[PDB]
Amino acid sequence: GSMDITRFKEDLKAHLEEKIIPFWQSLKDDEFGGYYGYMDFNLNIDRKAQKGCILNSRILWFFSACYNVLKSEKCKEMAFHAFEFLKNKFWDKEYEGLFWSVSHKGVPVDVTKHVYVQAFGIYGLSEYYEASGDEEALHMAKRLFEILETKCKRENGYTEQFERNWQEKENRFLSENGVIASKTMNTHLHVLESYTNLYRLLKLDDVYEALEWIVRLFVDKIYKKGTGHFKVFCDDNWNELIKAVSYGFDIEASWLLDQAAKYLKDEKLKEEVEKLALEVAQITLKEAFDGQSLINEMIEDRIDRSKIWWVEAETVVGFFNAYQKTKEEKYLDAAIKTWEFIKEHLVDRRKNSEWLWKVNEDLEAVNMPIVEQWKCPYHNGRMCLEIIKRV
Ligand SMILES: O=C[C@@H](O)[C@@H](O)[C@H](O)[C@H](O)CO
Ligand SMILES: OC[C@H]1O[C@@H](O)[C@@H](O)[C@@H](O)[C@@H]1O
Repeated sequence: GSMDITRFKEDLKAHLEEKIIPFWQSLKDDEFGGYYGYMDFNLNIDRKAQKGCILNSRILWFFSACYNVLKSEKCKEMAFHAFEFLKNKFWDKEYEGLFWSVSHKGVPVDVTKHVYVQAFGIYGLSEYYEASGDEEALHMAKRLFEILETKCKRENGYTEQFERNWQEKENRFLSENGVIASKTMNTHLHVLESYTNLYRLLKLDDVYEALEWIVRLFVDKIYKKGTGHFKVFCDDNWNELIKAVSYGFDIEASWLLDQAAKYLKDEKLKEEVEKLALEVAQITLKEAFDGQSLINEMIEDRIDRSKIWWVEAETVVGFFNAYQKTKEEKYLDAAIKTWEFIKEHLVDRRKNSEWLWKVNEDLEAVNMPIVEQWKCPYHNGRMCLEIIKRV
């Protein structure tokens, strides 16, 4: 820590409190429950938009973590509102687990069960349990864990997509050329993340074993040894469908794996994981940090130098984490300058807005929604919360 790091945290706390929190408070749907599901680039909310379960759970996580860190009573009420919509509309009373999507009124639109959705449910419900003490939220998280472990897990990871009644299906995520990816970095990273939070709160043996198991899967199958990159979209045997590098996923997995490593009881694996996380952060700085911000991805030989909101948020956390473990100032410098880029190019200058989805290579804003099933307060809100907690 120093004077720059302290002012850094203060700046992120003010941004979260004066920009992020009140923006997402304005998305609260008091007519039907939950949160409005879409806001276009011109800041027009579509109150009738379908509501994604992942978005609701990320909002639940965000407001819960805000209460847990800042003790804001309004944030706890905002989390309650999202918990109520999860409980009443996304949770399947008959077969259990969480639907994929519902209408703005809460009518089930896509009742299939995806591990990606269940994991985010565990993440938000456990966070909300810490904030509220609600035993029903704790029950749902535990049941989601047992379902994942007893119905969805396989020898080499999770089957990712299921019918409503948990009969397995082929996956819904597709490679760039339309081949089904039976194994995705996406799903398994958020299983890891949700299990870390669950174990941190519960400290249960069964949960520890599943956490260690998923950490090992990342070390043994998903990580591309010696490259600093993880596989993104795979067949059922963790063979890449395409040579693809997501620098955003790399740097996020870097600090998430580092985080889980703190709980590991096998000291060899723990040293392994901490070395992996730093190898990834080192490669990421060298290959994807342009001196200003992080580029997006490389698909085969095509580089996308767009600046995506969640990539830069995770870059700030990942590089700050790398700085904390090494004390090498190149990482701290990179994290702060990425924050300075976000402030100048991704924080919307129009009133009553939040963060732009992306700017292109030429730093031009691109027409993309401000709120969508995949654009949430989770990444950028967690960026602020992490720095607040770490400094
Ligand atoms: O398609 C993109 C998303 O499903 C995620 O892959 C992405 O990393 C962020 O989570 C955006 O929400
Ligand atoms: O690769 C296809 C296979 O991938 C698995 O993970 C499951 O989704 C199976 O239902 C499917 O047959």
